[PDB]
Amino acid sequence: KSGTYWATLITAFLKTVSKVEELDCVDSAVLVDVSKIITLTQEFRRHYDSVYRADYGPALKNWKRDLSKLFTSLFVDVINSGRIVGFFDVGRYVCEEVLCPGSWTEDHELLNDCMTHFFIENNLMNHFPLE
Amino acid sequence: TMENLSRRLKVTGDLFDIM
Repeated sequence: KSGTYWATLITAFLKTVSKVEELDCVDSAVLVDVSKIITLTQEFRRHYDSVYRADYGPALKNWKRDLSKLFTSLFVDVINSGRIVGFFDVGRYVCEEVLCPGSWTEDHELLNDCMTHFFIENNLMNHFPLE
Repeated sequence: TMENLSRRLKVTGDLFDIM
């Protein structure tokens, strides 16, 4: 869909997982997709924990300066729904574990822009059918 | 390393579409 729609969706998703008190009104379609994405990322994390012992914590301590490297590398050889869900799960992790929940700070905006630019630049909406 | 996490996420993403 629309590039603006996805920019809107990403921000909405990040604000929701960040537990931002202030509700930034969005269409019902956007909320529905935010819901679907949160559920997916939790299923994804469930698989990650079954296969690996490590948390994302260690590698994401320098996220503000390496997150982009991680996203490029995540899609270096191919793009599929599963890696895209992992993409959002990395985002959910940062908002839930690293950053503080309940406030939308400059670091959040940094995360938001990083994810939004990479998503759109790499045509990820083309391989991410929320059906 | 961020590179290791990257391999683990790809492994999980690839196995996600399956399992």
